[PDB]
Amino acid sequence: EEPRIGVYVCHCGVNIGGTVDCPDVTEFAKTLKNVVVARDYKYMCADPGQEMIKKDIKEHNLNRVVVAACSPRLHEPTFRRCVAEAGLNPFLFEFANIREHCSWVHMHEKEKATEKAKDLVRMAVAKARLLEPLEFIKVGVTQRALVIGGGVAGIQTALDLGDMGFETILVEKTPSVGGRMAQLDKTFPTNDCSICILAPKMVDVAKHPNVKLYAYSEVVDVQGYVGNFKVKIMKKARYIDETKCTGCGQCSEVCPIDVPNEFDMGIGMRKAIYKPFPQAVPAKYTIDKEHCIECGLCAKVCGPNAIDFDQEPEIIEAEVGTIICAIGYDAFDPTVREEYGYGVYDNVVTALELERMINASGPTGGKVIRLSDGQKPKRIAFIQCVGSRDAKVGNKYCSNVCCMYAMKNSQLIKEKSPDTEIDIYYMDIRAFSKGYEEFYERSAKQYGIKFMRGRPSQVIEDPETGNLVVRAEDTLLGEILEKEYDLVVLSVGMVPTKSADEVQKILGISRTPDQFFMEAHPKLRPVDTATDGVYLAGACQGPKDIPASVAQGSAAASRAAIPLAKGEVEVEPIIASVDAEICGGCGVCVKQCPYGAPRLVEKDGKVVAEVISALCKGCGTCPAGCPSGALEQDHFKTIQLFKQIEGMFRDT
Amino acid sequence: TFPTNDCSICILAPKMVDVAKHPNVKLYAYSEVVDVQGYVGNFKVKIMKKARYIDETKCTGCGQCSEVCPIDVPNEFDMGIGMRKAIYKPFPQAVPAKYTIDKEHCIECGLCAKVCGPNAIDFDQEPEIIEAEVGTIICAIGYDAFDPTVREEYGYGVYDNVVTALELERMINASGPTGGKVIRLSDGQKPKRIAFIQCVGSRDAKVGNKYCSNVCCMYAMKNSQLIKEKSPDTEIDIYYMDIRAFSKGYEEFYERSAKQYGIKFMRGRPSQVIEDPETGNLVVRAEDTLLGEILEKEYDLVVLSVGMVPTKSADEVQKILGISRTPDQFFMEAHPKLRPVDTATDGVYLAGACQGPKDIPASVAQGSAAASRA
Amino acid sequence: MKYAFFLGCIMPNRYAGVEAATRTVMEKLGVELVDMTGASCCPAPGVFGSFDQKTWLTLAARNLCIAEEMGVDIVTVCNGCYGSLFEAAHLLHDNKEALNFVNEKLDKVGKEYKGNVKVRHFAELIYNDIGVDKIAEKVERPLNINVGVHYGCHFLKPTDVKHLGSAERPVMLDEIVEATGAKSVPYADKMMCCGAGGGVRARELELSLDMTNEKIENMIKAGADCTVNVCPFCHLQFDRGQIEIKEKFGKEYNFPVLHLSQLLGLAMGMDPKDLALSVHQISVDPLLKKI
Amino acid sequence: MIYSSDLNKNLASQIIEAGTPIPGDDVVSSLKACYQCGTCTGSCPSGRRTSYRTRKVIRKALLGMDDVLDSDDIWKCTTCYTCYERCPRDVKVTEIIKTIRNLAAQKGNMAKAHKMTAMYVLKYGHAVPANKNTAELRKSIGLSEKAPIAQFSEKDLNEMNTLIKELGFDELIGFDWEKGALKE
Amino acid sequence: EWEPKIIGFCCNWCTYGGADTAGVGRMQYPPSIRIIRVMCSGRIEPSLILKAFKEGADGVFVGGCHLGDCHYDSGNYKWQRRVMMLYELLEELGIEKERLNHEWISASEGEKFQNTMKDFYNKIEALGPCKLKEELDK
Amino acid sequence: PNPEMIAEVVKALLEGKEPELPKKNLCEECARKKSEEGVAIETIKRNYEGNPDPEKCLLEQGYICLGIATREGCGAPCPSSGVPCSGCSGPTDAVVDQGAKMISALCSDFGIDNDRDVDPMILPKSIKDKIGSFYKFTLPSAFVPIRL
Ligand SMILES: Cc1cc2nc3c(=O)[nH]c(=O)nc-3n(C[C@H](O)[C@H](O)[C@H](O)COP(=O)(O)OP(=O)(O)OC[C@H]3O[C@@H](n4cnc5c(N)ncnc54)[C@H](O)[C@@H]3O)c2cc1C
Ligand SMILES: Cc1cc2nc3c(=O)[nH]c(=O)nc-3n(C[C@H](O)[C@H](O)[C@H](O)COP(=O)(O)OP(=O)(O)OC[C@H]3O[C@@H](n4cnc5c(N)ncnc54)[C@H](O)[C@@H]3O)c2cc1C
Ligand code: SF4
Ligand code: SF4
Ligand code: SF4
Ligand code: SF4
Ligand code: SF4
Ligand code: SF4
Ligand code: SF4
Ligand code: SF4
Ligand code: SF4
Ligand code: SF4
Ligand code: SF4
Ligand code: SF4
Ligand code: SF4
Ligand SMILES: O=S(=O)(O)CCS
Ligand code: FES
Ligand SMILES: [Fe+3]
Repeated sequence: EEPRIGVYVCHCGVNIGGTVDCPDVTEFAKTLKNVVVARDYKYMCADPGQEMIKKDIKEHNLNRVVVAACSPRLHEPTFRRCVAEAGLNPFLFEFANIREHCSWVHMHEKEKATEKAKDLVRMAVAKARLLEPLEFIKVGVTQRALVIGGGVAGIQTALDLGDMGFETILVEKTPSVGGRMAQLDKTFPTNDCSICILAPKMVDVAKHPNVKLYAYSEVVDVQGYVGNFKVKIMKKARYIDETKCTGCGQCSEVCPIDVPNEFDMGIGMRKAIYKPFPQAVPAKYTIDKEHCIECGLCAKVCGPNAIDFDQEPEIIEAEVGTIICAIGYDAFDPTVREEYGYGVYDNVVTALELERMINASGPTGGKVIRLSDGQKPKRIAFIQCVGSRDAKVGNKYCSNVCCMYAMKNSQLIKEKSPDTEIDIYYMDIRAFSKGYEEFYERSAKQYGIKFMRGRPSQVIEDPETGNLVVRAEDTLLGEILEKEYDLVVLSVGMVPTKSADEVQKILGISRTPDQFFMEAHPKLRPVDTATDGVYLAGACQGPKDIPASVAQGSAAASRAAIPLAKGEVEVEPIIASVDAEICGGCGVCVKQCPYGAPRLVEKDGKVVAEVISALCKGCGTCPAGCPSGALEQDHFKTIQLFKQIEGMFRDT
Repeated sequence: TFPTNDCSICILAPKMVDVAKHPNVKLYAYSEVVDVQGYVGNFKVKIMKKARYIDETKCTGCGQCSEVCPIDVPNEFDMGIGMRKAIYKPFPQAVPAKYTIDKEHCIECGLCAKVCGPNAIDFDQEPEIIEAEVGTIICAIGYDAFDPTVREEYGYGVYDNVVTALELERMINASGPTGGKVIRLSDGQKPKRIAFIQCVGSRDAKVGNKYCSNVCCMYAMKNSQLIKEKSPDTEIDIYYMDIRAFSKGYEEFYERSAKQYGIKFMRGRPSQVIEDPETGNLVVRAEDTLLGEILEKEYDLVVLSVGMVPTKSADEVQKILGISRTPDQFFMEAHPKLRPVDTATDGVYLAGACQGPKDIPASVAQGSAAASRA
Repeated sequence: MKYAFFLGCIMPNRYAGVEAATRTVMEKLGVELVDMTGASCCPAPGVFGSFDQKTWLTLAARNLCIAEEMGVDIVTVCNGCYGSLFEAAHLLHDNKEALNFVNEKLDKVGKEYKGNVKVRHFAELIYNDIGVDKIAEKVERPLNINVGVHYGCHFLKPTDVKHLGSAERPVMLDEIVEATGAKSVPYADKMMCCGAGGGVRARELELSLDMTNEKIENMIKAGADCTVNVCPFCHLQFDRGQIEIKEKFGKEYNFPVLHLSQLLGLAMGMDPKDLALSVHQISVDPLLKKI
Repeated sequence: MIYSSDLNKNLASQIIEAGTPIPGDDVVSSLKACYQCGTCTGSCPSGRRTSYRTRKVIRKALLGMDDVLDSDDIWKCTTCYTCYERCPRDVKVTEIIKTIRNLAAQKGNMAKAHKMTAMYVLKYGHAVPANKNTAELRKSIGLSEKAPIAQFSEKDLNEMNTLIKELGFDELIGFDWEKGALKE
Repeated sequence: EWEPKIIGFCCNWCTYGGADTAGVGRMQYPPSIRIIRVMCSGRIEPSLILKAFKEGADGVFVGGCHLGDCHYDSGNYKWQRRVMMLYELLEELGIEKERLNHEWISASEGEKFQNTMKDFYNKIEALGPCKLKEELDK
Repeated sequence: PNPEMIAEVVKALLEGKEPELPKKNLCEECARKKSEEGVAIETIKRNYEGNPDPEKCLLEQGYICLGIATREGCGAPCPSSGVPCSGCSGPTDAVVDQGAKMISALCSDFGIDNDRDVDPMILPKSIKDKIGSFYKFTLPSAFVPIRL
């Protein structure tokens, strides 16, 4: 069939038209072979612009459509649906970018920008001629979800999916669910205990009939695609029989080895046989073989005889349709900002360490005390933006919660000890959500918390008393302050969790400049990823608070429930396929695919390569590496790309 | 839309198109819920399909009957800057694409009917009451921009060159009343110097709004970049207390506004705005708190970064659904952390700005969260 | 090791003993110091960088060309010259617009900078290329005294281009002075400025002396017997500045001042007469009695 | 009271143009990234004994206060680079101060001692030239009586003079070649 | 009187987005380049670059994700091995190595893309036109 | 061309039929055993280096064999005789530039078992005559058929 092309040059009001001479590009498009219709319009994506294409496809019997406008990353689906509504296959549509790639970057070179637009149109027309009609691959959806991370965000996703009636698997790396919320004493702006909201949810998710909780477990492998994922979960050995364990803790009172409690940020001491925190779920114990001396003293007091040192980790193979990543975050390590002396001075602590100190079930019994002498501080200084809004540490983002938790912990210290003097050293107070500004007003008006606008230059310790001096300019007075404190609290920012690299490779997802996980689109798909069937929820997607992490958990459940509810999903046909008549089975393609789609097989008594269509993601690496030309990626065939290259210099 | 500066309608329009032709979604535009009875899983709702007084099916959406209409109504879509007729279309990319007659300002002269070919115009059209049974309800009625007339020292409604940020959005918008040109309302000239005044109607006990409107720091910086892109010679100063660029790519957007676009920031909430009656230029009186000196800089246009308030119909919807409000006057969620999109009324949920001031991704995430919960 | 020895101004024309001390110390360490004939002022960034940046870089590149024509790299014992020539070389290598502007000016005098010159500070050269172990091997007279080490500012900063490690908690000079048998005593605000830099000594003398006085006080409180620097500018400020502090504020310390080269020379059995300690404004005799 | 008429709106851009291409457009344009945190002021050794506030100098530049070029404060910076090392917004503070001083010098705000220093380099090629006592000292120490520097090389002195005239540095400091001295 | 003809090959996930970012931020750069879109840089092979030079390209640019950040996990590692061989093959054919430029640019790196376009344009402008097409047309 | 192919083409034209050439690459006709896991190259050797195994694919052994980028029909007498294919029959109908495609394939499989860590400079450094290795019989038909 001979190509009948319709070329549409968008003006985008004046965004394109103001730099590129669109009428002249339209005249030039008409001189190209196979171009039957060429028109220029103010807004091609608008109703009149879309109806103009549909009417021409019918009235001029077009079999190809070229739109010279903005980016396919913005309107490729839009124009695909538009042409499909007129009966034209969506893979016979080609987009030429003359806005972001031309009019917006060559504003002072109008003549050259117009000639560039003509070449970009000729390149689009060149590829268009050889485009072919393609059909989407329909695949089934396994009615089961997987949630990675058992924090407030992950728990919310699993509870919502479970409540909807979908089988869900919740994998938690540590022995207990709850996450960082469990480490906090209170939570802003209601000043409720973190337990108030979290514990009931932890209890609910642990006994939910549609949620299978795998605590102290990790996802070690994920294979497949949307609706057809094959996952491997490694159930780490706790060395205790969970079904026989009571969780009384008679064992902990006999263990003679002391290990620093990771839950208390090293500020607390736990035993080899431990329970993360008193409200932990599952209420079971765990033996750390890295520090266990295997004396067997805990086994003598254990009544049900659950302790078993011969326990081996179990690999559980599970099939899921959608995956939700809710692995959270880690607190920034402030050792790098050496002027503040963290890791050098005993009385310089992080805010997460203060949470453990203030917490009633913490290592200090809920008492804020100096680590140098065990005394309670009379003067405390909070230093904001530690590890955030700072190019020197490579973190040029706002960690979102540090203004609010500093004010919250200050209110909590004032409640326990009103005589305490508290100063907060800040740049901007970010109390941006519901009841936050009011919480900020309350901190100053009711609790007498003081605010000093000035980012401290350095902290100096008195080696003799352990007291610290904060050097900072009070920018609102234009004077340098050198106030002394008994304790300095660094309001550390958020960073991706240490395991984020492992999870990224397993799920095949991307990261944004802040190093957190990349959402499909900031505005319209905040919990989806560009990888179909993989979603995000909580702090692992970016620094945010509990209300936002809970809402994201619910948002992810809804989005991950769409493919499950549908029971069938479509996959892009821009995949690789082997021409059996040309392939002599050289085997070069096999190892190039990271998903193992291309496979060697026997057909008609001889060896030939064959691609498992569902496994192809459409990168185009194996067809580029095929030495016989038998392997080709539909929509990015070598002949198609060759014509596109020719199109820059000449027609056809 | 910040922080990507993507065309708002160019990215929202596809979703408007999708929802209008979705096989499982029945769209009742130009309609209002007038009654809700029952309880969770057994709600009996009454929807009033308002009469456009134009035949829906025979309506082409060309717009030739408006030219003859003699009544000029201020266009709500253009925030009062523009003038529309009694017979109209909200915006060029509207979904569904059809015209409407506003009987609150219609004089029934019949001049539009003489020009109309299809004779779609029918004043005897009657609103239809649709009875529907639903199991769950999601309230997503949004918000309204704060009216800054109350803060009289700023002179909004008195001075011609004092505008709100939502009015500026329309002036900047290509499909707006000025054709995408930022111009002074006193003489139609482009302003060479612009001042943005933050927290107007927010973080203010005098107007009864002691909350942060959440999006004003970001939209002021965004619109300042859009003006610099259109006219780099323009001088732009932002009068603030705290720059709240708290989410992903926001702090970077703030850094970029200053470093790349040369947008200036003045830490100090202005005391008042004084107009020069001879030129229409405005003087902003404010203390530069970072210098401890009083500034009295002159500008060609003053933009008030107005906060968010509940929408005008919120009272009607509250009574119909039987839901509560929080101190900020927005709708009350069951719990700020245990249930951000649920209400204490079973089967009734919230989503978007009607629950509290927030940006697009937060509203979109709440929309998805409400779908899951409902 | 062969290096074009950049002298500067203060060392070769005022504190000449620092030159003599460097010449023998570097010879003992196996470094061939070749004369950089016709080398002028770096020029001093304090006045030239502050007066006209174009002039500072053009004149700095002119000096770099001298060493480039010799086909060898540069070495210096002055933080001011190090900072000036090093930042000039970096800027010419990283910025082509700056290189074009400077070469267009140097073409008038038949010169052209090609970017083959590396500027080195003798302290970091001794630390990274020779080794601190070689200092101890050449020690003839161990100097068992307490030293108030003054790194200066243009030695390690700016760290983004210098790449000599930490500027907040360095060990480089402390390990070099401790190799002579001395002890680097820790004092308050160890990394602070002497006050002489950026043309402050010449324009705001009292301001510069206030900062030097604080450094001297902190060193004396720490138990220091003397102060060591790697900058004839810091040297002048600490030495001549003590006379000014006595004439203006009335405070007398008589704190001996030494340039690392002179400290290494004493340690390597050099005759105090060849180090020109007599030309110092403050007597080094109390220190000579302790060693 | 500060009015629009007392401010020079292009001061920031003017400081950037004076820094292009030396020390660089990207280096001096960093003054626009300043978010007035005060870390530079708190780190300043000079600020601890004077009215000099590093942050206010950057503020005065961004706001357009003309007096910053006439002020004595910009000349109190010792160029210790501590603010440069600690700035969380990557502001090349020390380089911006030096570039502002260039505009100050063009306006005529140069100390006599700094100009005398600039004259010695133009006349003798050195900021601190050799005298009769230098020759005597170097002799007794065992060094060459006259160092191998530009001072004793007419070829190198004439090379510098050609560059200085081309750069316009002689006109900046106000040096008269015929009289062999500075004017004013 | 002459302007370089530069052809570009950019991956849809990172460099294509990086080029769009430069456009959204109105980051101006020379108009010599014409970009071709591929899904991954792994799609790029010697045949596409050599074909561009045959057609008259004065310079060829290729953009992909950062090493380790490929949307398709490792497509850019195969392209990296192919381009190193191609650089030396071009030199054997009398084509300056500098006429080929490959960079790793993300979707958020608009400023980097702008400077890469400026630097590559300046590099090719200085080299002058590639006389291959002229020699072949004789 | 083999004598039979010449007769087949001429005979088809005498009858009036359109002549048809074989379409696959040489590995089809080559009797050497291939790894089912796929092709993986550890090092690159020149034809005189080492002693080649007579059963295993020469490309997997580290020799530059053009068989993967060459049209079948010859009967693969070169690999059968103990030497790699030199690509004398030219490329298949789906490949324009044989050398470019051979280079693409070779680079892709070189160190594929250690893909992320293999040094991309070993291969270009190991081949001192690239044009002679990949364009022996097809340089004039290549995209860049001359040395400037
Ligand atoms: C000092 C401090 C105080 C704060 N105070 C408040 C406050 O008062 N109010 C408020 O709203 N917010 C506060 N925040 C923010 C709050 O902590 C977060 O909003 C919240 O914890 C985010 O929940 P999350 O589930 O997304 O992440 P997380 O709480 O970090 O949960 C992640 C979970 O995933 C698990 N996980 C990690 N890796 C893996 C893996 N590979 N496989 C399986 N599971 C894994 C983790 O063990 C963890 O249980 C504070 C933060 C800090 C640092
Ligand atoms: C000047 C300005 C600039 C901004 N810039 C940005 C930006 O750059 N980026 C960004 O992310 N956010 C920005 N925002 C915030 C953004 O506007 C909101 O996030 C967004 O509109 C929230 O959408 P919504 O659906 O919740 O409410 P809305 O957008 O207000 O929509 C509510 C809908 O409900 C309808 N409705 C109202 N009452 C009833 C009723 N009784 N019955 C039926 N329907 C009803 C309304 O007609 C309306 O269509 C800005 C806000 C302002 C004021
Ligand atoms: S198609 Fe693209 S360029 Fe044209 S109006 Fe729409 S967004 Fe603007
Ligand atoms: S292991 Fe035994 S002793 Fe320890 S808590 Fe479990 S049941 Fe009690
Ligand atoms: S056997 Fe292990 S867990 Fe039990 S008491 Fe001994 S060290 Fe502790
Ligand atoms: S939330 Fe507050 S303390 Fe935290 S990074 Fe942002 S401004 Fe700094
Ligand atoms: S690389 Fe090409 S010829 Fe070789 S097995 Fe794969 S499809 Fe067949
Ligand atoms: S084109 Fe990419 S994803 Fe598809 S089969 Fe080949 S290597 Fe695998
Ligand atoms: S009412 Fe009539 S004239 Fe107006 S848009 Fe509808 S069809 Fe057109
Ligand atoms: S009848 Fe109503 S809508 Fe029509 S022209 Fe008259 S006033 Fe306008
Ligand atoms: S977001 Fe910014 S402008 Fe808006 S109320 Fe809060 S602080 Fe004020
Ligand atoms: S440290 Fe940097 S951002 Fe902070 S005030 Fe000083 S120059 Fe500005
Ligand atoms: S460089 Fe200048 S302004 Fe900065 S800290 Fe040092 S003396 Fe102060
Ligand atoms: S030796 Fe050559 S022709 Fe034979 S299988 Fe190996 S690559 Fe193919
Ligand atoms: S070089 Fe020629 S004859 Fe030898 S195997 Fe290859 S194609 Fe056949
Ligand atoms: O005054 S200068 O900064 O040039 C030298 C001090 S090291
Ligand atoms: S997708 Fe960008 S290189 Fe693979
Ligand atoms: Fe659009």
